[PDB]
Amino acid sequence: TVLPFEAMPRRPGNRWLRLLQIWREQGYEDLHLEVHQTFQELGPIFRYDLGGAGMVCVMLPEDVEKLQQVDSLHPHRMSLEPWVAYRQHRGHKCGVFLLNGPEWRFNRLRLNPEVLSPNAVQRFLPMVDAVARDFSQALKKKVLQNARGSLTLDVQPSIFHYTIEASNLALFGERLGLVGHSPSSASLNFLHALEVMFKSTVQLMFMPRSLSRWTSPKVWKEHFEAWDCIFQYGDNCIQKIYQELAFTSIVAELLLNAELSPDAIKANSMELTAGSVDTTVFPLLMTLFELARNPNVQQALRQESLAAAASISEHPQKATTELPLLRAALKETLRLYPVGLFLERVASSDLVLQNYHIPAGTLVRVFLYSLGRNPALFPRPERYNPQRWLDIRGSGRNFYHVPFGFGMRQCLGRRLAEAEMLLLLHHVLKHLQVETLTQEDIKMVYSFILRPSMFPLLTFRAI
Ligand code: HEM
Ligand SMILES: N#Cc1ccc([C@@H]2CCCc3cncn32)cc1
Repeated sequence: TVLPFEAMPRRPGNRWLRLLQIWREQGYEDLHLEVHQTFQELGPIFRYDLGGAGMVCVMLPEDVEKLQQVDSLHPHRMSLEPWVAYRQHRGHKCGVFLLNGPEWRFNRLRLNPEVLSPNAVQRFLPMVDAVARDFSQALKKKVLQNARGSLTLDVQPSIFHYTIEASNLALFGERLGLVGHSPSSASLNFLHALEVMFKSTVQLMFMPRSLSRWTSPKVWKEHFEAWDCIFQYGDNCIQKIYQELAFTSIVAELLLNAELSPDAIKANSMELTAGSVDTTVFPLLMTLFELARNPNVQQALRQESLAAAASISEHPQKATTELPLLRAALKETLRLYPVGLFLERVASSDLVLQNYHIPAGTLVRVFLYSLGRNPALFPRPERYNPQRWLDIRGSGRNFYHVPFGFGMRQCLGRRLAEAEMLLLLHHVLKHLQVETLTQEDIKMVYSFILRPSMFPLLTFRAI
């Protein structure tokens, strides 16, 4: 009863013209919408032919489960060519984000204890809480410096600085000063290189290195120069940490472990640094936006955080356990606005998705934008209702929330990202109320990650 792979519904359109249409623009900003529309038309599975190959698109938790069942010991995710190109050119190692096969697993097993283990989280969470406190106090100060105790501003830069500040402190044990009003020029240079590296990544990742090296030599120059600044900052930090180990951070533990070479430690530390760029910031912004649009949800989160403020202050780690509604609020935000638009696996072995045979080597992509909007799973999917997550009780409900991926290749920074998001929202919601003038949905664009095209100004008010 299993249908052949070739009988799978195909998305209409010309696979070759569409690829040229992508190169015409160095982007595919409406990917989430165009895929979402196709699901509505053809069902929960279809093939998207693009150029010489394509992708099988799915959106159901049961498909995620079947994908994790055929996860080999080395789950295969396509490497990001422009990033790999820089490593080979300069002679750097590739980290877990870019690696595949045995070398990935070798690196992964020697990183999990220092990045994901409960002991690791116990270590750096008080560090993140400190940075979150600085942000909230600085913001609360600006609000009260105002005439009416109310401030309207663009919070994306400051929140983005927070995520970089907190992550860099956990990774290298150094404060960049980005939450302060006057950071050093070195810190600003580093931050600019990160932004340029991400920008140039989008410009290059949609065509082969063979071609893009002709059509855009200056983009590659910007990309490698940005990476040079990043790896230069990483070399300095790792060297400094190493010297001081002969007389507290994630890299220090990795150096003490001595399981990975200094080059491998650096490679993974740069991909962890890159991992906090244009990721954690956006769920934070979209949560604030939705809390401004749903005052009752915001007030419920404030009562929760105010009730647990004392214990959290004594033990910051309690923010990850004693704030269940805030955790649900993050699930609801990521349900509607997943950072990673899709999860990607190259089928290591044959499998069956939606009664269709999937040959080994097929590129399968789970589109979370469509997964989270399935009404049969999230009734009234357009509604921002964090309470739904305390009530879900399906047998396979652990696959309803996979914004960080699944299996052994799941986001290595998940615990760090969750800590950063929870601690910031907790400390902000304690003393401040967020409001928005516009109540309409804002547009998202797919540019490597899913982000708002133009996040609006928000108004903060003291209680
Ligand atoms: C809301 C925030 C974030 C989301 C939604 C997110 C999402 C993801 C997803 C979907 C993957 C692919 C997992 C898979 O293929 O199964 C991934 C991988 C990864 N993420 Fe994140 N990420 C976030 C933040 C971060 C942060 C802050 C860091 C580092 C400080 C980070 C580091 C990594 C790394 C190193 C990998 C590669 C893991 C591997 O391939 O073994 N991420 N992330
Ligand atoms: N598949 C996939 C996939 C898509 C985007 C991302 C993003 C972007 C690159 C670095 C990063 C760290 N954490 C999340 N990300 C990660 C994975």
